Amino acid sequence: QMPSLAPMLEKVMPSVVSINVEQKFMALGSGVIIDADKGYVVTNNHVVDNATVIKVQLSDGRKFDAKMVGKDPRSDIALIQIQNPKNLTAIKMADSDALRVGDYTVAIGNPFGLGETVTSGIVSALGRSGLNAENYENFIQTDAAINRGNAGGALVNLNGELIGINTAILAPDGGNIGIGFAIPSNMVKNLTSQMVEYGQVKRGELGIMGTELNSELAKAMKVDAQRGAFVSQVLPNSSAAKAGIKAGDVITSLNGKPISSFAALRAQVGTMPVGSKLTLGLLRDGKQVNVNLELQQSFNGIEGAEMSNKGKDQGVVVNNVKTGTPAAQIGLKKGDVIIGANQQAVKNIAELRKVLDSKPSVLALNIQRGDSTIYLLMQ
Amino acid sequence: QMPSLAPMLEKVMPSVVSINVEGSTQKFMALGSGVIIDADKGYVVTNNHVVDNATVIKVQLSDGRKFDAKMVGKDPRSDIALIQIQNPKNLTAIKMADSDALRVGDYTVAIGNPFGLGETVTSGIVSALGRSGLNAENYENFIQTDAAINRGNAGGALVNLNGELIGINTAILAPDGGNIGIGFAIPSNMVKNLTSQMVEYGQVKRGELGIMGTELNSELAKAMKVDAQRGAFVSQVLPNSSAAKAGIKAGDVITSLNGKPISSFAALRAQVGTMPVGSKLTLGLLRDGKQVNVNLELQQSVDSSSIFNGIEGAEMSNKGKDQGVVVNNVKTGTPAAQIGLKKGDVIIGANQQAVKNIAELRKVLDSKPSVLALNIQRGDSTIYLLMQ
Amino acid sequence: QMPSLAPMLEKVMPSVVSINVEGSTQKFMALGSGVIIDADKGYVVTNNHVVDNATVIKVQLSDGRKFDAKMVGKDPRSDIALIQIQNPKNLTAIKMADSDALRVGDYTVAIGNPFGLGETVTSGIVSALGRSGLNAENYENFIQTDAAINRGNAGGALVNLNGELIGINTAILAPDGGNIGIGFAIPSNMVKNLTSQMVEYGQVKRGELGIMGTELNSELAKAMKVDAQRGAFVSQVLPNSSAAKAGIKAGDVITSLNGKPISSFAALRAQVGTMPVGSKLTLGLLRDGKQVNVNLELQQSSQSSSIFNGIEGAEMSNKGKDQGVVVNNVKTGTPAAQIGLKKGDVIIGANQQAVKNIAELRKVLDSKPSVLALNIQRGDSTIYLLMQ
Amino acid sequence: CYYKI
Amino acid sequence: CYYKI
Amino acid sequence: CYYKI
Amino acid sequence: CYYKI
Amino acid sequence: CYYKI
Repeated sequence: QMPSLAPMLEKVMPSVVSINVEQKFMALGSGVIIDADKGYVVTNNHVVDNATVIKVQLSDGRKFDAKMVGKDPRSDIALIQIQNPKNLTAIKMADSDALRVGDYTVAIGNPFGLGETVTSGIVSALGRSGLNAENYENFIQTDAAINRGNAGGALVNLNGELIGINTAILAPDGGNIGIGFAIPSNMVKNLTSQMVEYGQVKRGELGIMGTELNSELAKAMKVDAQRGAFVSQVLPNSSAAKAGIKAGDVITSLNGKPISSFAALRAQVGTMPVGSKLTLGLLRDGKQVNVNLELQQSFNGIEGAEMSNKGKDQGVVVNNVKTGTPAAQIGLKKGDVIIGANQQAVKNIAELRKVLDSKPSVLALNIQRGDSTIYLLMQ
Repeated sequence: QMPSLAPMLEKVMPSVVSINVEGSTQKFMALGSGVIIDADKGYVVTNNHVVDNATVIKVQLSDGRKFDAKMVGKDPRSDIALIQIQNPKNLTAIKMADSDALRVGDYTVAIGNPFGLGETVTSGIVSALGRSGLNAENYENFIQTDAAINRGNAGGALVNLNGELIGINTAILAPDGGNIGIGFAIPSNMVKNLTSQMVEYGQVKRGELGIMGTELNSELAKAMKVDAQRGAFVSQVLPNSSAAKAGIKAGDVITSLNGKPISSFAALRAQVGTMPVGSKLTLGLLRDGKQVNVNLELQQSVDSSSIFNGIEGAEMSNKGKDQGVVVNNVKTGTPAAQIGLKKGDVIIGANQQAVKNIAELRKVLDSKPSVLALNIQRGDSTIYLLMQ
Repeated sequence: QMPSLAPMLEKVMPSVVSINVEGSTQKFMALGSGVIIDADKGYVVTNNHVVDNATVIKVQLSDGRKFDAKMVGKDPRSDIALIQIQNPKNLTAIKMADSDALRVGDYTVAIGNPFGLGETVTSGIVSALGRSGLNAENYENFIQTDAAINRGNAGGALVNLNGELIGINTAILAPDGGNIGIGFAIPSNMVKNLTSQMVEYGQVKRGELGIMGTELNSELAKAMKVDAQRGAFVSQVLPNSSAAKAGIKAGDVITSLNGKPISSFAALRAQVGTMPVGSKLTLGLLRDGKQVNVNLELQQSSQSSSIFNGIEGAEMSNKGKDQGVVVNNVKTGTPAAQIGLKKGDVIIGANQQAVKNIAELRKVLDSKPSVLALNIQRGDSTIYLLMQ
Repeated sequence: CYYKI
Repeated sequence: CYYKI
Repeated sequence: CYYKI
Repeated sequence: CYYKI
Repeated sequence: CYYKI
């Protein structure tokens, strides 16, 4: 009585696909089914970017036509949707925060377009980053065989639960040398569930700057931990400024789960939707500090000018004007009052909008600045 | 207490041998691995691309004993050869399990000799099955494994966790010549069927059923409104073939053989490309959404390069009852038409001796004369042709 | 509930460190890995080529704690170094296992810092034992594995499933510099014997047995009518040697070491080429086809960067009875001819302070002034040499 | 393309 | 290495 | 295409 | 064809 | 060639 992965795999392999996408080029990659009914397939962005035609081939051979749903190249995640799905098999996703270095992994993909290829390995390490200092990267590293074409494929645990999406290998020659990286499933969950609900990735920010924490900085700042996030500075009017996070603080944990590095921490919340409440574990002056937070974004404010109504149907008064804005090109200044536009009088932000809803090629605004009555022009 | 593979390998590694070959073409020497099939007789299967053009062949066991081995059979369409150890004394044979029981996910142990380092055991799993396309003319129903395999593993055994032979490691895909986790092995059932043919007759009785076809993709099954999205699609059946005798219509899809599902046409072609003439087998079909089962039996099946090696584009054969070698058709600019062989020529003789058939022709060919002088005839004319 | 290596790794992962070193030759930087042997003293074993020409050695743990490490002992003949962590504060060392009980097919786990990525864990199996020939003069008895090993794993750990160190990852056979599934690591017993010498002496007590030999191949086996196809072939024994006192005659074939069979003579040279002087051992011989055992006891053999740490090419020791620091033999173009040194030179003084031995010699190397004045002699001639 | 058997 | 989050 | 070990 | 990492 | 121990 021998062991084998075949039972687990014959349940999972129908859920991993191969993708064909077409200075004209032809490309090949892999994808994994997220929703059985809607035909959603997750895949790497560098596979279906600049795609005119997207053909998906299932495990049985059935070809399908797919089109784009969402994309986020900062994390190299893209979601496509099979058109007219018939009898599709979704995969079961696991929480990658339960992963541990040494757990056995199985990678599924289409290396060199050969067809679905299954490869085995272990969790080589976790939390790896740095291969593109501006990309959101929190890779699972694995010694499982992964080559050109395995991108967008499935990295699953021994129960078949999806733990990550194979993305890139470290290889001086373009062929696997036992170092493959996969985006953890939890980032795929937060990213794809946004591409469905919003179409793109609603990016939130906390308003803190920081650098990594080395064993050399731990000495100078009387800090105990040797790896984390060092709060250099917090922007005012930011969630952290509001939450009372001061400079020189050190972020040790996130929601209980400790942090491995700033670059991992940056990539985690880079995938969280705006408004995602969370809790952080700080460390200032040798005191353990917990803090709750709320992401934010980076009347009818149009093109960088905040405006509301003035008087009883007396038009729309501009309230602020950011310099170097579309508003600055138009010349409008804070305190300016609109009476009408395009020979139509404006009483409130509704009548303004119904001319903006009419979408004209040029916009002539009948404002009054100070004592004078002038016109402004747009578009 | 630890789990391991050592107790299985200690019974299996004496079975795998390292091979050394000396040849000439620019003289060459090659190294690889081999697998003892029969213990008493000394049959050692290896890759044909390992032992071709070999003048001297010495086989070294796991313990370092050297032996001398003689070629017995070769089959390059599937890349399996067979050699026989001289004076076999105290060898170990390998049990061969049914490769058709393999599934994607099973664990594999690769044994070979990379770079002459010695017997190297590596670990992997069945990555995929039924793979073909490396050399689209070859009979390849390869097993795919991420077991580490580099230059020299060829002819080495691929075994399950019980040490039973499940495939002979053949080739890898490497854009840099070093293993990147992709190895290919010929299933043990194809080796079992091709080794058993070289034991009886020394070469292969390449049997033909008599159906033409091509792969069944997902687009063709939509056009043919057939359920299955993979199998063998019968484009046509040849007349006077045993397959045609059995009741096979064109447009039918083949789905199983001996009950075993079919991964692809090129796999099915490779599976039966090994079985000897007359092998009875069962087939599962799908014509008009109906299942059809039928049993069958092989029938028997010529270039100038099938008589010369190097002279293509001139299809020839015998003529009448010992009336010379007739030239049936010749293509322009082919290695025969460059010397003067035209279509219809009746090869009458060569070097002052009569040529009545492909047999009497080969009596002086193998006598290897320096310059050759055919006495063919272009109809009523009597002409001569020269070579070398 | 899934099988995993994580429960074992979380015990052993702290024991493996990464090693960052800066030096010069032309300044450079490089990195490998190390393993904590004594968590109390701060002993980290690594490869000697990781720490060759090293001015500053920094060790970074699993958790990111930076430390400082000074050299202890080096042995480039077997590429084992040993360093001690400055300020050992709350470490955990790895326990070791007996490599002589290793079997081909046992599962292995490699831990190292490939490409400075941090502590990476990779799984594989024992591919083969007793591997050598990759540098004939070095004492190599390597273990082979298909576990992923690349630049930075050097000096890293190779453990079994119980978490016990069985080998130190040393080098790979990669045609392109990237792991193709073939890695070599120095066995544990070899590292234990070498490190345990470096703790006492900071050097390796190189003992010899006094035999000449070559590899027993199958061809020579027939020549001498010897049944064993591999082992050590005794060519001659030296007079006054323990091997002679043990009664070993030329033409005897060694087959076992303390019971443990021999994979090759090259493995045997490395095995006892590491056992400290005086280590009593037994041997399995084979003369006239009759098995013979014999008990033995290694004796002394009596033989600059060992002392200089960077300026090599010339071996040097003490001279006579309190006669200074003699120079045995020098290689050309090395840093030894960069200063004005030949064979036979005897360093008697330095900076107006005499030098009776290497302990009196390094007693001024400690002073580290801006300028060095070596008061050497060549023949009856007394000269000085200046550096830095 | 096509292939025979 | 002074990114923003 | 492929290589032949 | 050799590499000492 | 020959070796020494």
